[PDB]
Amino acid sequence: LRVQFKRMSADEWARSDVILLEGEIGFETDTGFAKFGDGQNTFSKLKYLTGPKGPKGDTGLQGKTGGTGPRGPAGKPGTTDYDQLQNKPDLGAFAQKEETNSKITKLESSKADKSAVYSKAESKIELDKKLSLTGGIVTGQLQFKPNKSGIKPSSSVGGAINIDMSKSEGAAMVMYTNKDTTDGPLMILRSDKDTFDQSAQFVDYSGKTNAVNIVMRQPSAPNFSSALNITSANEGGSAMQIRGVEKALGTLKITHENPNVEAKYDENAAALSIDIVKKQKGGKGTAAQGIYINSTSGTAGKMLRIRNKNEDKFYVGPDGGFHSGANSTVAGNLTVKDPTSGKHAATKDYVDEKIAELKKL
Amino acid sequence: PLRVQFKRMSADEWARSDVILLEGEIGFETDTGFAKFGDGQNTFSKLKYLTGPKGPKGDTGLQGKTGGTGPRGPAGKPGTTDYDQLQNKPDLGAFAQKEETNSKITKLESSKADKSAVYSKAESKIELDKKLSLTGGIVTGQLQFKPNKSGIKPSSSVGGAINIDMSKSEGAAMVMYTNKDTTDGPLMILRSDKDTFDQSAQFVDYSGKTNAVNIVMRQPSAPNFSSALNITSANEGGSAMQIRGVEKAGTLKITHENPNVEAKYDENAAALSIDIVKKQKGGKGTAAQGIYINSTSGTAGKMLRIRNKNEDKFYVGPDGGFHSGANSTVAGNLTVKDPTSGKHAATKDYVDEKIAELKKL
Amino acid sequence: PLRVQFKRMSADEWARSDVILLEGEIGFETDTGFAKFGDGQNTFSKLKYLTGPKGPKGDTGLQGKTGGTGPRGPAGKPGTTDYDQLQNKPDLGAFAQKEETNSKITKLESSKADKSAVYSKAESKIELDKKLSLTGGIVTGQLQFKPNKSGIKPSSSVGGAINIDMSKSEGAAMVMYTNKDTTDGPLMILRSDKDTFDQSAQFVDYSGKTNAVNIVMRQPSAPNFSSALNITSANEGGSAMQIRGVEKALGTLKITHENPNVEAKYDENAAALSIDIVKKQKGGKGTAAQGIYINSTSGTAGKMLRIRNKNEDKFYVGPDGGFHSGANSTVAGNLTVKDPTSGKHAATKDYVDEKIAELKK
Ligand SMILES: CC(=O)N[C@@H]1[C@@H](O[C@@H]2O[C@H](C(=O)O)[C@@H](O[C@@H]3O[C@H](CO)[C@@H](O)[C@H](O[C@@H]4O[C@H](C(=O)O)[C@@H](O[C@@H]5O[C@H](CO)[C@@H](O)[C@H](O[C@@H]6O[C@H](C(=O)O)[C@@H](O[C@@H]7O[C@H](CO)[C@@H](O)[C@H](O[C@@H]8OC(C(=O)O)=C[C@H](O)[C@H]8O)[C@H]7NC(C)=O)[C@H](O)[C@H]6O)[C@H]5NC(C)=O)[C@H](O)[C@H]4O)[C@H]3NC(C)=O)[C@H](O)[C@H]2O)[C@H](O)[C@@H](CO)O[C@H]1O
Ligand SMILES: CC(=O)N[C@@H]1[C@@H](O[C@@H]2O[C@H](C(=O)O)[C@@H](O[C@@H]3O[C@H](CO)[C@@H](O)[C@H](O[C@@H]4O[C@H](C(=O)O)[C@@H](O[C@@H]5O[C@H](CO)[C@@H](O)[C@H](O[C@@H]6O[C@H](C(=O)O)[C@@H](O[C@@H]7O[C@H](CO)[C@@H](O)[C@H](O[C@@H]8OC(C(=O)O)=C[C@H](O)[C@H]8O)[C@H]7NC(C)=O)[C@H](O)[C@H]6O)[C@H]5NC(C)=O)[C@H](O)[C@H]4O)[C@H]3NC(C)=O)[C@H](O)[C@H]2O)[C@H](O)[C@@H](CO)O[C@H]1O
Ligand SMILES: CC(=O)N[C@@H]1[C@@H](O[C@@H]2O[C@H](C(=O)O)[C@@H](O[C@@H]3O[C@H](CO)[C@@H](O)[C@H](O[C@@H]4O[C@H](C(=O)O)[C@@H](O[C@@H]5O[C@H](CO)[C@@H](O)[C@H](O[C@@H]6O[C@H](C(=O)O)[C@@H](O[C@@H]7O[C@H](CO)[C@@H](O)[C@H](O[C@@H]8OC(C(=O)O)=C[C@H](O)[C@H]8O)[C@H]7NC(C)=O)[C@H](O)[C@H]6O)[C@H]5NC(C)=O)[C@H](O)[C@H]4O)[C@H]3NC(C)=O)[C@H](O)[C@H]2O)[C@H](O)[C@@H](CO)O[C@H]1O
Ligand SMILES: CC(=O)N[C@@H]1[C@@H](O[C@@H]2O[C@H](C(=O)O)[C@@H](O[C@@H]3O[C@H](CO)[C@@H](O)[C@H](O[C@@H]4OC(C(=O)O)=C[C@H](O)[C@H]4O)[C@H]3NC(C)=O)[C@H](O)[C@H]2O)[C@H](O)[C@@H](CO)O[C@H]1O
Ligand SMILES: CC(=O)N[C@@H]1[C@@H](O[C@@H]2O[C@H](C(=O)O)[C@@H](O[C@@H]3O[C@H](CO)[C@@H](O)[C@H](O[C@@H]4OC(C(=O)O)=C[C@H](O)[C@H]4O)[C@H]3NC(C)=O)[C@H](O)[C@H]2O)[C@H](O)[C@@H](CO)O[C@H]1O
Repeated sequence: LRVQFKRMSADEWARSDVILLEGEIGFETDTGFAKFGDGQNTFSKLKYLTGPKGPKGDTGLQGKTGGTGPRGPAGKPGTTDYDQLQNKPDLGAFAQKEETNSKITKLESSKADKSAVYSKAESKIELDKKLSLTGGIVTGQLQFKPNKSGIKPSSSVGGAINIDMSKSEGAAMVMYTNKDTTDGPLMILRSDKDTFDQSAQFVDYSGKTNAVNIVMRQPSAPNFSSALNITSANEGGSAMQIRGVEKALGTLKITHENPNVEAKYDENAAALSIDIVKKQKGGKGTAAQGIYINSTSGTAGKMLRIRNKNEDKFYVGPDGGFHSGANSTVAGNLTVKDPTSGKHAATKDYVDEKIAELKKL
Repeated sequence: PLRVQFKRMSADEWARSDVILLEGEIGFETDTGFAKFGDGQNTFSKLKYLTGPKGPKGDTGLQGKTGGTGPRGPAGKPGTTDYDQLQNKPDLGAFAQKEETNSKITKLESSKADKSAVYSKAESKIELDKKLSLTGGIVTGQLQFKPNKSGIKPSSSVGGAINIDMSKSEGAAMVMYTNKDTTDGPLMILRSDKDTFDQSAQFVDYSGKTNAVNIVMRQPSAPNFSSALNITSANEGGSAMQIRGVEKAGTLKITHENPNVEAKYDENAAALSIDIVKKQKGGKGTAAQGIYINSTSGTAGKMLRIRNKNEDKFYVGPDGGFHSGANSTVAGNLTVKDPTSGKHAATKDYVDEKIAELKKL
Repeated sequence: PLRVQFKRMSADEWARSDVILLEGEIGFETDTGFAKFGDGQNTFSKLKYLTGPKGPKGDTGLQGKTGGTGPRGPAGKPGTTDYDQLQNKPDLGAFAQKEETNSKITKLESSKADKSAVYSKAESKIELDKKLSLTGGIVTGQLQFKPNKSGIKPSSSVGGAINIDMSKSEGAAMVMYTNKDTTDGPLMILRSDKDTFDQSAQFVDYSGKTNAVNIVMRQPSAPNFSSALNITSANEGGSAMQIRGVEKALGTLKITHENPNVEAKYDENAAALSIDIVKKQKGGKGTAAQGIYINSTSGTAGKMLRIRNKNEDKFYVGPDGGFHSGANSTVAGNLTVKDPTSGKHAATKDYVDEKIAELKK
């Protein structure tokens, strides 16, 4: 039972009014399409007989893997360290800065600049301008001006200057001059306040010869110059005092040596010369005396004894009675006592009485 | 022309219908127009539709995201590891060696004079000016002399612990001044303590044309008993003073000037005063003499020559015979010789040689 | 009421079957359940199926796996070879410069005072103490004075090669002491060698209240010929010594003789003043010098000589020249007198030849 269906060309159906029954199939001889029938509608307006639709296609494949990445950044640059090097130089053998500048700083502060020290020869040259205790030579004026320095007056250790020769031969001091002339003496002592209760020079001699000795030497031409000259203006005291304790010798010994051999050269020369004068100005005169002999305690010796070649020629005794030597003279009359023995001077009351007592008887 | 109709339902009515299509019989969906065939042993639900083919495969996927950037390579190795090959190597020559330098400094610390061990110029100076100079100075203390085996010569020209030589300089050798109202000692003092001392205390060897030594006491405000020179001796075997002279035409010249204008002020004054005394500490008496004139060689001049206004008034001659001037007196008797001249005193042996020679015849 | 089934084979058997479907006849596959229409002139194998339309395209695929991480970057650049850019560079600042130091050291050795060329503190002192100080000292050698153009003044107030001023200090100016048993010279010595020296050797300008110059010889163990003062002159034209005074009372020169012993007759040969006139020591034939010479160029009214003993007058010469004895005298000769005009006056011979021949009657 091979059944064929109602069929036309695909176009012939569209132009046809033939109505297929509800359930009757209609065919398109072109391409093979087909539809059913709606028993009251033309072929154009009725459903075809297709299937639903196929299922969903498979999901696509998986994409190609991504490209490999880019090269990372370059490494950081190298570093060079001192300590890890080889042949490092030894720094120890180098002088530290601070320690050195400190050593030098202490040196400039602790050491003696040349300009602040005397050299050996500089020290010497300035020393030789100074007196030494082993000797020296002073050319200038050496003044002494003590002041509350406790200078004691002892005649053994004191004095502003003290020379002690008890352990050394020689002299203490010499003052020598070879000058023809000058304008002043050598040594000078002076006190100006008349209340000064002390001496100018003091000599406490113990020894075996002349204590103080003054000598004038024989001059070329003689002239009036004395070896010692004393002068006083104190009217209440003698100009000079001499005391002695001689046993057999004179306390003051004056001697006159003849300058010439011929005996009569020194006929006007004396051993002791006295001259009494008046005031050298307003003076009216003088009643002064020449020689004053006395023995306030009383003597038995002769108050004056003139001699010549050790032979007596004139003397006065303690009684006051003199004894001449040769022929004398009196320019006057001599008052005597009555002659009581064959030699006694004859008065006049003797010559008369014995002239008249021969009253022839 | 047997028009065949087929089995047909609505799309829903098929699912709930029990109609079993025969093996090959067609079934219709009056809705969708879909259709299936038959299994003659199955409901419509279980008969497979007439689906279409499967759709095509989906597009291939995209492409993966690019990979991450790579990692940083390792850091570079250091340059050189030997010191010698480095660049800009420092010049070590410009650095001071340690030992060589500390030795240089040490030689200085040993060769130079610390300040604390040397007097400065000003430190030395202050001690220099405290010492005596040869150009002058001012001594405030006591300058003692104590020579000992120092070769002090005794020469009167160069010796002495002090020697002053003014042969090339005007002025005085030494001056000793005091303006004090009072003190407890003199100025200059000479003293010898060993009574065996065989030398002088002071020696003056003067050669010149004026007074060698000159002593003057000046006029005091109020007079008193003070002498310009005072001599004292306790050596019983020698004179207290010695004077020798060679005067051609007086050896010792004594002069008394009247202190006042009035002629009789000095009425009790003498030029030379003598006194003979006993021992002051138990003396019984004295047999000493006053004045002793002599001429061991023999003189022709007068042993005593008194004058007044240069007019002779009394003199003793070398013969021993005096010669008065005016009227005298004898409180006693004068023994004389028999008168062998027209003048001459009368004895008694010549008054009575004539008083008897006139017998009566 | 007939039900039509269609022509059907297995799905494979159709492809290998020669059956030709009629135009519109449907053919069935007993397998898959598919079916096709007819071509009226085609085998089943070459006939379009009766399916629905094509399914839709599948979903796009997923995204590929992300790419791998990149490769490690290149190595870093190498380290540096310059000293300045090194790491852990040593600090050179702490090192002393060579030249700056060698310059510092050189300047020091030239600017500072080597030890061997300067006296130490102790050497300067040891050499200082050998020099005299102005506050005191002990001179052991000879201190010479040799002034020359030194402006040495001669003033008796400030001048002199040495000048001592004690106006501000108690005590003595100068002391010369000796304790030696014997020596070869005196202490102080003054000497002028040119006999033209027109000035004095020593000068004492004293103002005060006691003895100006004071000389003392002390009692020796054994007495001997030693004088406290000794004058000697060789000038035939000038006195050896000069004394001037202005005394109101007392003698200008006071001589006193004290007996050394208690026995009254111990000093029987001793005098106060001793005079001796002698010749020249080298050939004198004699001398005509005088002993004592009193005169008063101004004229005196007092007595030229007044001898006393126990303060009672015993002999005196007056200004007239008339003496006055005390007791009995003697004349080894004849005494020329005047004719007696009074009863006591001595009688001559022409007075005893007179009153005799007046008895020639
Ligand atoms: C013509 C006529 O007839 N006219 C009549 C008139 O007669 C005349 O009258 C004159 C008149 O007016 O006076 C008269 O002149 C005096 O004659 C006498 C004769 O006896 C003279 O002696 C006197 O001269 C001197 O004058 C002075 C003076 O004026 O001041 C007296 O004073 C003395 O001055 C000196 C100067 O400064 C002093 O130094 C001195 O002091 C003493 O020093 C001693 C000393 O050496 O240090 C002391 O003693 C101890 O000494 C021993 C010595 O060995 C030492 O060892 C001690 O030291 C110790 O010892 C030692 C040691 O040895 O190793 C170690 C220890 O460590 C040490 O400490 C000494 N002591 C100490 C301190 O330690 C002593 O204490 C001091 O005092 C001072 N005094 C003395 C005593 O010397 C002198 O004394 C005196 O001699 C004449 N004066 C004057 C003014 O002229 C004539 O002689 C007459 O003919 C009639 O008088 C009048 C009426 O009466 O009428 C007229 O008409
Ligand atoms: C009243 C009465 O009639 N009473 C009677 C009594 O009479 C009295 O009795 C007295 C008595 O007791 O004797 C009598 O005599 C005098 O008495 C007193 C004292 O006693 C004096 O008036 C006198 O004595 C004088 O003084 C002293 C003294 O006595 O103390 C004598 O001694 C002298 O002392 C000084 C000090 O020490 C000595 O220095 C001196 O020696 C000399 O020194 C010189 C010196 O400068 O040091 C020396 O000259 C240098 O020599 C050398 C050597 O070569 C040369 O080289 C130098 O030259 C220089 O050389 C060089 C060189 O070498 O590089 C470089 C230069 O270019 C160059 O210049 C010389 N220097 C020069 C030239 O510048 C010299 O050699 C030394 O000798 C010492 N003298 C001596 C001799 O040792 C004095 O000599 C003496 O004058 C007594 N005499 C006299 C005439 O007055 C009284 O006259 C009477 O009143 C009766 O006696 C008794 C009897 O019973 O009875 C009574 O009644
Ligand atoms: C046997 C017989 O009968 N004989 C006869 C025989 O005799 C002759 O006659 C005499 C006799 O018969 O006895 C005797 O001869 C003389 O007798 C006198 C007796 O007095 C003797 O003095 C004399 O010796 C002479 O003495 C004088 C003297 O008087 O001093 C000496 O002269 C002086 O010499 C020294 C050495 O050169 C000098 O130092 C001195 O110069 C003066 O010194 C003054 C002073 O005082 O210091 C100074 O004045 C100062 O000046 C200044 C400036 O104005 C002031 O600043 C100072 O003032 C002070 O200033 C201050 C201050 O500045 O802040 C503070 C104060 O407030 C203030 O005051 C002044 N003054 C002071 C205090 O500083 C200055 O330096 C000078 O002016 C000098 N001048 C003086 C003082 O005059 C002589 O050197 C000395 O010779 C006897 N002569 C001799 C040679 O020995 C003899 O026996 C015989 O000559 C007959 O010849 C014969 C004939 O036939 O017959 C016989 O019978
Ligand atoms: C008339 C008469 O005087 N008699 C005759 C005598 O004349 C005097 O003799 C004495 C004499 O030689 O005995 C002498 O005296 C000295 O004469 C001078 C001048 O008159 C006189 O200056 C003397 O004193 C001196 O004075 C001075 C001075 O500078 O002033 C220094 C002397 O140191 C000092 O002595 C005086 N007296 C002395 C002490 O000598 C002199 O001859 C006459 O005055 C005469 O010489 C003889 C003849 O042979 O005959 C007598 O009749
Ligand atoms: C014109 C005349 O001569 N007058 C008669 C007078 O003669 C004088 O007598 C006095 C006297 O005895 O006092 C004598 O005095 C001596 O000389 C002077 C001054 O008097 C003086 O040296 C002495 O007097 C005393 O000396 C002393 C001492 O201790 O020695 C201390 C006193 O300072 C002082 O008062 C004295 N003698 C001595 C030792 O120096 C004087 O020389 C006589 O000329 C006479 O005494 C009377 C009668 O009795 O008559 C007058 O007309």
